[PDB]
Amino acid sequence: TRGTGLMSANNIIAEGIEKMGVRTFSQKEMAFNLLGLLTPEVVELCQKS
Amino acid sequence: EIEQPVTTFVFTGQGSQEQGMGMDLYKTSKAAQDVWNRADNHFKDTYGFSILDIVINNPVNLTIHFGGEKGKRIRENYSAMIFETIVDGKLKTEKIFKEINEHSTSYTFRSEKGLLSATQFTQPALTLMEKA
Amino acid sequence: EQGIELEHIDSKSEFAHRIMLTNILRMMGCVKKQKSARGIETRPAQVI
Repeated sequence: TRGTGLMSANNIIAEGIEKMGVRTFSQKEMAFNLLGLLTPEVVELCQKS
Repeated sequence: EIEQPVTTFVFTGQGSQEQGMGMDLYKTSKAAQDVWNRADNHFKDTYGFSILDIVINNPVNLTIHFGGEKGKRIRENYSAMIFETIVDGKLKTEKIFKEINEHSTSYTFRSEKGLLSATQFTQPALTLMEKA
Repeated sequence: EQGIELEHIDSKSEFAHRIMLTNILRMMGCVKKQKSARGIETRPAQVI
């Protein structure tokens, strides 16, 4: 998860990691991913198992 | 062994109910405890509210939560509350609690001054006070 | 925690571990206790 989108020692190799056919995430992307776990459907799924 | 003079019992209607009613007896009487508890357990297990809590604390609002396997079973009981009319020979069904569906996470009872004087709670509350 | 291998693990790391595990268990335990205390059996809190 690429930080504040500035020059990090982790961000500078992100484009490189993606050349492997692999996905790094903006914080907004990862927040969307996580907020996707509070949808009624997966809230109910958590209650089962 | 001598009969009491000829006795008639008369049971009071709505309008008389008061917060904390019957609760002095609930402390001191085994017989009364068993009545109130049988009833409280019935309401908690099937509709997710305590008739005792309502009599004791007379809350303004009370919200029932349908979370988890215990909460869905309670929600069914709220949905399965129907009107059994028989029109044209065949049976027809009508939902008390129009708001409560397969997607409802909660339902809220409201009242201006306290749920103990909303008739759906008043009636059982008064009934128990008397039966106890 | 950066530049802290096995042999460097000391006060910061033991504290970090308290934040990021032991006190999350504690936090969950507290809201468990508070719900149960009020007989709240049908409003689970989802822990992400």
